[PDB]
Amino acid sequence: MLGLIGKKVGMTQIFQKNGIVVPVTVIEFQPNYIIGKKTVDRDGYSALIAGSVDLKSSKVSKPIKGQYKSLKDIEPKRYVIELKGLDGYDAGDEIKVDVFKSVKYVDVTGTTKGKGFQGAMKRHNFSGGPSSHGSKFHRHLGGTGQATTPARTFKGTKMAGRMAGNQQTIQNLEVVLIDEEKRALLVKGAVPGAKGSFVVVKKSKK
Amino acid sequence: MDLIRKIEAQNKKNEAFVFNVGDTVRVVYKIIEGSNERLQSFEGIVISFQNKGIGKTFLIRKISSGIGVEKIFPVYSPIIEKVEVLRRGKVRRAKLYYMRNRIGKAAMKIKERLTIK
Amino acid sequence: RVGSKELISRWGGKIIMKSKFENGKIKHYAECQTSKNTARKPRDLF
Amino acid sequence: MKTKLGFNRLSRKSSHRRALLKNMVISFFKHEKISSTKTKLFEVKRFAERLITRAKVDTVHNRRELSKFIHDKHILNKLFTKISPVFRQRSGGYTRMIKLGKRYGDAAEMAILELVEKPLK
Amino acid sequence: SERKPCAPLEIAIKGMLPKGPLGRNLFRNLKVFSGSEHTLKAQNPIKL
Amino acid sequence: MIQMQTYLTIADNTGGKVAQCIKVLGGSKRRYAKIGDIITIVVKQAIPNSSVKKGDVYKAVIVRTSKEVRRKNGTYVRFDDNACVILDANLSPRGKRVFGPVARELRDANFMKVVSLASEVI
Amino acid sequence: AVPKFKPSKSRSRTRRSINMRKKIPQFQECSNCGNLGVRHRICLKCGYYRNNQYLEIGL
RNA sequence: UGAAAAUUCUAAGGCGCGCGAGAGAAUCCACGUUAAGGAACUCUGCAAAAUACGUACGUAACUUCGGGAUAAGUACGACCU
RNA sequence: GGACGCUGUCUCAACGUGGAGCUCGGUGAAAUUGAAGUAUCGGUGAAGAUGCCGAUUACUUGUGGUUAGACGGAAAGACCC
RNA sequence: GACGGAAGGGUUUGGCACCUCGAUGUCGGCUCAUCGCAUCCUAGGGCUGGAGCAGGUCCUAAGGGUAUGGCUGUUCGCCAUUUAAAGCGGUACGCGAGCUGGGUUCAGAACGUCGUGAGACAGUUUGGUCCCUAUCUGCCACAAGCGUUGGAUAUUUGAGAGGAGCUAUCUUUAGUACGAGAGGACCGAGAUGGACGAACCUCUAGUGUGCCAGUUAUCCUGCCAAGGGUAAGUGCUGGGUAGCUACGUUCGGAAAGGAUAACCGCUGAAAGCAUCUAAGUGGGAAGCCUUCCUCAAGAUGAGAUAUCCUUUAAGGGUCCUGGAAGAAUACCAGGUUGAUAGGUUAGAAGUGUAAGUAUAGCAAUAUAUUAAGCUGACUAAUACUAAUUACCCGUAUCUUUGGCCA
Ligand SMILES: [Zn+2]
Repeated sequence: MLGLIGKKVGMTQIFQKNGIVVPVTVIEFQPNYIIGKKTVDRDGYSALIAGSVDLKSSKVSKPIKGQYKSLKDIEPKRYVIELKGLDGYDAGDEIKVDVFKSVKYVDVTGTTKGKGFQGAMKRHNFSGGPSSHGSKFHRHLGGTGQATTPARTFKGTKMAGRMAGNQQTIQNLEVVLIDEEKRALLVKGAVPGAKGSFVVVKKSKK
Repeated sequence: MDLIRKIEAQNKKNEAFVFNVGDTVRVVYKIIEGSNERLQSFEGIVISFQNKGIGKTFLIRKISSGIGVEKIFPVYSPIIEKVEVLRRGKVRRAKLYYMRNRIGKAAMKIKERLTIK
Repeated sequence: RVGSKELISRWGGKIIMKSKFENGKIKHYAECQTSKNTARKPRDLF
Repeated sequence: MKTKLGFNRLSRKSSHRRALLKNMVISFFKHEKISSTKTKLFEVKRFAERLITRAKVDTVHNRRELSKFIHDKHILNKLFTKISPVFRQRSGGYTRMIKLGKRYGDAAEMAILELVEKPLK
Repeated sequence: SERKPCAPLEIAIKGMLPKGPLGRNLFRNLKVFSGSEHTLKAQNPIKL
Repeated sequence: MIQMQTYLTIADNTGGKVAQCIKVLGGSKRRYAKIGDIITIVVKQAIPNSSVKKGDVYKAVIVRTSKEVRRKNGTYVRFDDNACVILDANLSPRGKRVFGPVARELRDANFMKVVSLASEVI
Repeated sequence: AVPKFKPSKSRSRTRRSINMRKKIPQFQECSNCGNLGVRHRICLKCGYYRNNQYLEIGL
């Protein structure tokens, strides 16, 4: 599956030729290199290891350094991922942004924004109690279980706790524009993560 | 520098017209109906400017058959054919929302600037 | 009426769609005469 | 989640925070060197460096602005005459806050704030 | 059986073994292979 | 954003002057109607001795809303009062003339005859 | 909202030992006097810090 | 200031509530603000919101002729000359 | 009970402010308390199981939340006899 | 399907008085659900006195959905608009150490009836405190210690687990099949919505007690001018970046494959026939398992692998400056070899024309100076200031066997 490690620059909008506005998210692609390969007869499966923006030479541990010993003029890469079942490339290669030039839809994977310790009403769209008529119940859970049967709280009951921070992959984002000179992709819609967080863009499954 | 702003500059293609809040303007723009376009017009007072960058918009208010109407136009939109400034006025706010409360003749008028001789 | 959209491919072909058969398994499936590309649902051909 | 970055709120409502900042800046300019809680001193220097850079150039209008914050006339004159003319060149960072340890009793984080270059005498 | 070829026999033996720490240890003492070959050639296992 | 209990100006010459929305059609929990939707109204005030009496229930189409709704080209149109037009059984305007302007989403919602009888389309 | 049975001394001991646990502050000997001072803090014994006087230590 | 001991500010005078300091998660409690709709919530216009003064205009049914009544409703209030 | 006006009462909630809550330092309780290296489900049973049978699940130990249970604590049931 | 017969369900009204009176808080409502299928709708069928359409009856099937208001404390019921459809039950007639007190079930008062009366009445009306800081178990989350057999740093296969499974309208096929006509398709596609879920701030919209302008009252800056505090927890108004939020934007609910329920078969018996089944061999659904998304080797069954280190090395932690992370945490970024933060410069921007001076007017005030002044939660630079010439943890034990090398 064709994929790339990009950085979510932000959002903007563009004007189609006839006047229709399209709200887009912009992704900037630092150069991506193929660092190694995984093979079915040696690792158990076939995948390509892909890496991106470099690290500072004072903060590269020697295991990471030795990972790149045999590669020529490829500094250590901070973001490393795997592309399963891909061919057409080998160690030392380098993937342009134009691999999406023939693609209509993409999928983007990133780390969603963190919202801290969040309550039930925000986390699960719980309604609350009334704010008047004598109510002493505003944004609490309400009841949680049943009385004596089962005499416990079922596993998976939704309560308060941390919100957000998980990975998530959003599907079928239309591809609006590709700009090779500035290494940018413009997709239509929202992309998980805060500004400057790093996403992975894959060719759409459908 | 910013890649967002560079993409915006690459996509402007349609420079902003010159006019200020409080002027009375007529905007002429394109409208599609299925497959056909027509030219439509809108006279009124500009009563706000707006957001940063290419998302900049402006608001025009007018009184039609006794009913108030407001329209929001994106400044850099390609559908905007022309903007022409019939009367140029002098205000002191940056947003003229109080005109929504003004009633009658006062509901539509702004004292103009008179350029010194 | 917003005019009845002519059921067209993205490659300029009509999508006539038909019914393959194979091994008890009856299949309705999409077809373009311009490009001969076979899929099932004309979603995939706009 | 936290919005309103740019403050520490100093654990007090807005008016009392503003009064706190004004008084501590006044004292800092008067004494050239003060000791206090690290958070309070941090905000104090954020505002003191701003005042110094505004007072780099001495004019009537600038003085009348600086009076809106410095209500001690003596120290306003001192700031415009004795302090800035030694930071006329420095591009920034006129002050220096250095930690001092946890204070006995309530274990606050004490620190010392002072000027990098002492003014004219 | 299709998803885990060794599962039926492992489950049955687990059921028939005693219960508790020693039963779990005994189940640790068992290796099940789907095919006709095993990797413990170093122990010269006695055939039965 | 017309919901239940909203008051509306009847913008045609049937006789009614104020209507009240009592249902938003086409949807189970549907809560808001926009320009070009059909609602069920009761008449709260009418011109005396007209063909429309106070307290009758009809279907009406929304022609002006006071909350702006996005269009494809980015423009928003926000009127100054909420107004509707009564319809007969065929989902066609019962009246013969329409007062004031209407919004052009009626074009897309296929109310061409309301659009034509309007004075200005914005 | 009240304890149902008195907890065992094991549980009480465990909780108490885990909670009432204070961590040592880091140290770094002063460049001037050789005292062990808290890292990143002015020396409390001589007043210097990175070879700069800041205090005037009294009695 | 005002009709006033109202409201607010302030002089003299008396005080800065006898655990504090960092961070501000959820949540509890007391408040501020709001698009469109305006009692559809709810046992109940509960609670809030809103009305409020001064000077003028204008005030029904009913009535024991006293009232109802500040009925309702409407206008004005800065500064300078 | 109804009408007018007005509104976050409601569709529908969000944001902000202040006192708690959170961390650290000092001071420092209460009711309750046979203990406890106290898991769940299906059954049985003074007839609603943390303690039994069978079976299943589970590295050890905390902190911040929420009360489903321990027929919770408080009041030798006020109702019945 | 008359008159009868045989059973289940344990929900209605009861029987019984077995648990409970040193207290098992009783009816509705709000919030939050979960489970059963005897299935309201969507799905797959059989038969009709099923022409089509619309049904009726019956079988399989619980994945999802199953409405808002007027009246009543009301469950229930009725009524008005809807929707493809507005299901039936269990769970202390779910849920008060979650909320509500309308009703029931205290002491007030009045009415109806009975009693000589005191009073009584599942007769009526009105008023009439809802306590408790969570010890354990359970659950929602984050860490500490430890193991995974040399010790660490990264990339991942995957058991297992969770989320996700909704539906209409309209235009074509087709006014064709069918039908006297009216009326009107099966099947298979396309486009537009509703409910619901997630991400996000480009637009729309709210907040914006940072900031700016206008303005009341009083005090202060000696005073004029120009400013500042106080009118709880913004004096009151008019705007507002960043962040946050939906009232916003975008996307998702597929398709396909394997085994199958009801149903329909093919080839053929037992039983020369017949028969879907007995040997075989098949089709077949919102159902099951893969597939989509998230978590996942504490899965002790503790995986695979690429590189570094070999008596304290590799590497990790503490400290400090901070974030896109956040309750303390942890992760992540950075630590003079550095733009991490602050300061400063500049910009995207808010306020919308400052102070001073000058002109005109008796003055109020206006104009010029002036897209001014001021504020710049963001962005891009800049070592000016602060992250120090730094302190603690941390590697093939041993036995047996096989293979290679000698
Ligand atoms: Zn020293």
